[PDB]
Amino acid sequence: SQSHLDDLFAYVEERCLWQFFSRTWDREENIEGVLNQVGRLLTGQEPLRGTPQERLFYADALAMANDVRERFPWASQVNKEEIEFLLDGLKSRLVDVTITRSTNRELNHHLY
Amino acid sequence: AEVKLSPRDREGIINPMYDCQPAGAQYAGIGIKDCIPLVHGGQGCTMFVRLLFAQHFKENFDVASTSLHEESAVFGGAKRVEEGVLVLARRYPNLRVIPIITTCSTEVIGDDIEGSIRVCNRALEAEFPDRKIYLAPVHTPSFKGSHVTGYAECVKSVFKTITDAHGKGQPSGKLNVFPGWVNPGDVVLLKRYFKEMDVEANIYMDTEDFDSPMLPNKSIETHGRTTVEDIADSANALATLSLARYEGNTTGELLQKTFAVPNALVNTPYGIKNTDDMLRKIAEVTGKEIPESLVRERGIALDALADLAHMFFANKKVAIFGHPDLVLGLAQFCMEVELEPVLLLIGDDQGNKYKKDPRIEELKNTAHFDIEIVHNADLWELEKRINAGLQLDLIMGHSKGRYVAIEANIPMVRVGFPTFDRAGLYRKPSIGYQGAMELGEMIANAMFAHMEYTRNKEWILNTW
Amino acid sequence: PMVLLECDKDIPERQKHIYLKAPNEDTREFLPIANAATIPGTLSERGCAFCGAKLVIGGVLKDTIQMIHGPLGCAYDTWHTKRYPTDNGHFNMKYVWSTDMKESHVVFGGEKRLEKSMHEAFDEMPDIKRMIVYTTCPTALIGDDIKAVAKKVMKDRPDVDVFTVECPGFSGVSQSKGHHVLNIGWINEKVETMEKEITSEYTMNFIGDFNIQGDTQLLQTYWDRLGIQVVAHFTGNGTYDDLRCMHQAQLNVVNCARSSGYIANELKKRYGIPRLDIDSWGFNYMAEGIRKICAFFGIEEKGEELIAEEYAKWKPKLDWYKERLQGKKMAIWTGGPRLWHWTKSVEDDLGVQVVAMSSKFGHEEDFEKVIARGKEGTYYIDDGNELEFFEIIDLVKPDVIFTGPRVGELVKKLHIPYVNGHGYHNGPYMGFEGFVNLARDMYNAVHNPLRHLAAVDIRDKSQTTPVIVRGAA
Ligand code: CLF
Ligand SMILES: [Mg+2]
Ligand SMILES: [Mg+2]
Repeated sequence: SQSHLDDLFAYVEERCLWQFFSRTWDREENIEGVLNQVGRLLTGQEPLRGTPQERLFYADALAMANDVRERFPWASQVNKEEIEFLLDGLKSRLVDVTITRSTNRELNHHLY
Repeated sequence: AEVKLSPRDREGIINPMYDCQPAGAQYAGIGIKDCIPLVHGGQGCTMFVRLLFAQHFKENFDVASTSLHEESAVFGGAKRVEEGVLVLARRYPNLRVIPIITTCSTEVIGDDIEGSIRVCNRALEAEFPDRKIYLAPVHTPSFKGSHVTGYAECVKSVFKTITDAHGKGQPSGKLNVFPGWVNPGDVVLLKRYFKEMDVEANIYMDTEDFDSPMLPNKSIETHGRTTVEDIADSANALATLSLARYEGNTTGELLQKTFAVPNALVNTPYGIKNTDDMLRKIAEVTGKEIPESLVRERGIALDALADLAHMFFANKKVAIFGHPDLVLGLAQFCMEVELEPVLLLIGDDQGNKYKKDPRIEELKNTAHFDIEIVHNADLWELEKRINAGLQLDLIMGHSKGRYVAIEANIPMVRVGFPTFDRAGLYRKPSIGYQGAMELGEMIANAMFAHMEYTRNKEWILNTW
Repeated sequence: PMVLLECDKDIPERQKHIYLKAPNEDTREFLPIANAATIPGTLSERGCAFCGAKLVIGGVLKDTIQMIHGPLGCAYDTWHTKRYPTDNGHFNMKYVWSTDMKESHVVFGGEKRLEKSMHEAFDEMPDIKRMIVYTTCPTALIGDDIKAVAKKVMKDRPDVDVFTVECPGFSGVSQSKGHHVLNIGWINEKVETMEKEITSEYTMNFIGDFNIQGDTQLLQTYWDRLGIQVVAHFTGNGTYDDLRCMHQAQLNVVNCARSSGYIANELKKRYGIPRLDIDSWGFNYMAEGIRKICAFFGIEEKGEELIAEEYAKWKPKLDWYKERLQGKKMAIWTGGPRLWHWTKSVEDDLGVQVVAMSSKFGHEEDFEKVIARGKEGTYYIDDGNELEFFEIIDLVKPDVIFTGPRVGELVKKLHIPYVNGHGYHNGPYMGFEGFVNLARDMYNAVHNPLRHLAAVDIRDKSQTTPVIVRGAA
C-alpha cells in the first residue's frame, strides 16, 4: 500500500545517510545497491557478500531490514512480490527527492 | 655587570609572543562605546581575534569582517568595505564609531580606504541625516610591528578622526590618561587614584565594564565606556599623562602637536618607584597634593613585600616576557623585591626604539647580574635557553607560554595579555601599589605551591 | 517556509538561508542556500580557508611541523585554541611555526624566507622529520611557490618529507575550501608513498575524526576489542606517515563527511575502498555503526559482545539523564555536521528537542541531512550571524545552546547556559561513554543554581532567593 511505502520512506529519510552521498552517481549506486540487499533480507534470500562493495551494501541493508521488521508489523505479513514492489517504489521516491528535485548544486560536479 | 640587547638569531618564528597589528587595532576599538571595528580582510583576521578576547576576558566583543573573497583579491575589495559599513549602520542603530582596520591582504592589494570612507560618508549622510558615524582609517599591515603597534595606531587614528571633526573648545580642566594595554583591574585602580587625589581625568580607553555582570534583567553591559564626547574632549585637557611609550604615547604627542595639550610620558607604573614617579608627575601638572590614602596603600604594599623579599625572592632568577612597557616595568619591580630578572624577552621588530628606551639605561646602572634582553623574540627563544641550561626560578608572562613553564617545572605568574589559563586575573591590578603587592603575593604563592608539589623544604612555610 | 527575520529587513537575501520547517512541506522546495559568499559587516560566525586546512585537519597530527608561510598573526591565532590531545605529550598543541613575513618579503618575495624557516625548524627539533607548509593571504597574493620550495628542501634534506597546501584565507567563503584543497592534495601526492605491516584480517581507515578531547582514542578501544587494524586515522591522534598508507585499508569509515568525504570518495574511485558513513556521536547511532562495520568484516558476534557490554556499563546512566533532560529545548550553532549527527540522537537517546540550528559553513548536502533528521517548528540557518541568534532565542527560547565559548559567554547574559559544541566541556563525546559525558554536561549546565540566582533581583521585597535540588546519575 501507499501507507507501507510511506513508512519505508520516512524511515530512510530520518535514519540513513547512504542516500546523501556527495554526487548523483554515488546516490544512484547506493539507492540501488542497498535496497536490492534489503529486498533479499526481507524475503529470506541469500545476501550477496562477494566484493567489498557488495559486502558494504549488505551491511547498510542489514540495519534497515532489521529496523523495518522491528518497527512495522506489516513487513512480516506481506509476500515476496509485495516487498519487491514496495522497494521499487522506494527507489523511485529516493531518486526523486535526493537527485531529480534536489537543489544541491554540487551533485553533478565531475570532480570530487 | 652587563645588560645586553640582542635580536633573535633565527629568521622564522616558533611560538610567537604577540599577535599581528590588526588584532591590537581591534583591542583598541572594543574599548569605545557604540563602536564596532570593521576588519577589512579575510574572515580569520576577525574571528580568531574575537576568540582571543574571549579567552582573556571570558566575554564576547563585537567586531565585524568585510569577508574578502576571491573576486576582491583579483579586482580589489573596496566594495566589501563599503557594503560592510552600510550593513553595520543599518543593523546597529546606535553605532557611532567604525575603525576600518586593514590586514595583510588589503594592504598588499592597495584598497583605497580613505576613498571608501568618502563614499560611505556620503551614503550615510544621505540615508541617516540625523546620525553621525565616525569612520577612522586604520592602516595595520601585519608584516611589520605587532599587536602592540596596531593598538597604538588605532588609538591615534580614532583620536585624529574624532578631534578633526570637533576641534578645540572650552578648557575641560581634566587630564587625558593613556594607560596603554592594561586590564580592567588596572583601570579600576587608576580611577581610585585620581578620585583620591581629587583629579578629574578621562582614562582612554575605559575598559572597566568589560567585566560585566549577569543581571536580573538580562541586560548586556559588556562595553567600552569611552565615548565620542570623551575622546573629543581630549583637545581641551590640561595635560596628557601617557603611561606606556609603545601603547598610546604617540596619541599624547599628536594632541600636543595639534592642540598644545602638554604630554607627559612616564615610566609605566609597575612597582613602587614607578608608581611614586607617576603620582609626582600628576601632582606637578595638576598642582594637587598626593593624598595620605596613597601613602597608606604604598605602606601596606611595602609591608607585604617585606614579608617576601629576602626570605623567598633574593637571588632567584626570573625570565619575563610580554609587551615592552610591561617587561621593562616588571624588571624594575622585580629588583625592588630582590628578584633577579636575567632574561627579558620582547616580541617584535621595534628594536631600534627599544635600544633608546631610558629604562634600559636604568637597568644597566642598577643590575648586579647580567641581563639579556632579546628583542624580536619568540617563546621558543625561552624554551631553547632553558634546554641549553639556563636556570630559572620563575617565569612571568602570558598564558601562551604555559607549556614552557609546565614542562620545565618552573613556577610561572601570569601577567599581560592573554591570561586565559587562570581565573579572574583581568580583575586584579598589576600596576600601582596594590598591583605591586598583588604581583608579589602571586609570585610567593606560586613558589609556595611549587615547594609543596616538589617537596622542596615545604616544612618552611610555617613561621616566615 | 523561508524566514525573513526582523534583523535582516535590510539584508533580505538572508531569507533564502533560513528555513522554518512546517507540516506537510516538500522540503526539496525549501533547501537553504549554503556555501555562498558571506555578507560583509554581518558578524557572521565564519572563519577562513587557512583555518580549515591547518587548524582543523593538518594541525591534529602528533609528529609534524605546521609551517605557516605568512606574517605571524595567522600562526598566533591558531595556537592555544584546539583540544586534540595526543599520546606523545601534545606536540601538536605546544608549538606553532611562522615564516614571520616582513615588508621586504612582500617586495622581493618570501620563498627564501620560507626555505630558511623550514631548515631552522628541522634543525631546532632534530627528532621531527615531517612538515606541512600552508600559504596565507599575502603569500598567495605575492605568488610564492611553496611546492617548489618544499621540493628543494626535500632534495637538500633527504630524511624529511614535506606536504604543501595553498589556502589563503580569501579563498572560497569559509573554512570549507581549506578542507577540500588539503584532502585532494594529500591523495594526489602522498597516499601510496609508503606501506606498513598488516597485522589483522580486518583493516580500515577512520576518516573525519579529529580526536577532540580524546574521541579517537576512545573509539580505538572498540577497534582493538574487535581485532580491527586501523591503517590510518584522518587525522585524530594521527601521524604523517600513517596517512601515506591509506590505500592499504579494506574499508573507509567516515564520520565527518563535510571535511573528509573528499578523500573517502577519491580512495573509493582510485583504490576501490568502500565508503561507509556512520554517526560516531549518539548512543544508539554508535551501536548501528559498530554493527555495520562488523557485518562488513563478518565479525557480527564480536560486535554484539561489545555492544552488550557497553549498554550494560552506560545505558543506565544515559537513561537517568534522559529522564531529567526529556522535553528540554536545545540549539546547536556549530560548523554543520554536528547538527545532523546530534539533532535526532539527542531526541532519541535523551528526549531533547532541538529547536534551532545554525551552520557556519555547511553545504547544501549538510542541510539535506539535517532537515531530513530534524523536527518541525525548528529553524535551520545557513551562515547565521549574531543579531539573528538573538532573534532566534526570542522565537524558540532554548534551555541550552551548544556553541563555541564566545557565543556561550554572550548568551550567559540572557541566563541561557551553554555546552561547548566544538571543543566540548568534559569530553570525549563520541561513542557510548561519550554520549553519557555529553548528557552529563547538558544536565549540569541547565540545572545549575547560578541561573536561578541570577534571575533574583534582591531589591524586590516580593522576591526570595531559591534553593534548587540537583541530582547525579
Ligand atoms: S584570513 Fe586567515 S587568519 Fe586572516 S591573514 Fe588570511 S589566512 Fe591569516 Fe594573518 S597575519 Fe594577521 S591574522 Fe590576518 S592580518 Fe594577516
Ligand atoms: Mg520524516
Ligand atoms: Mg603586614
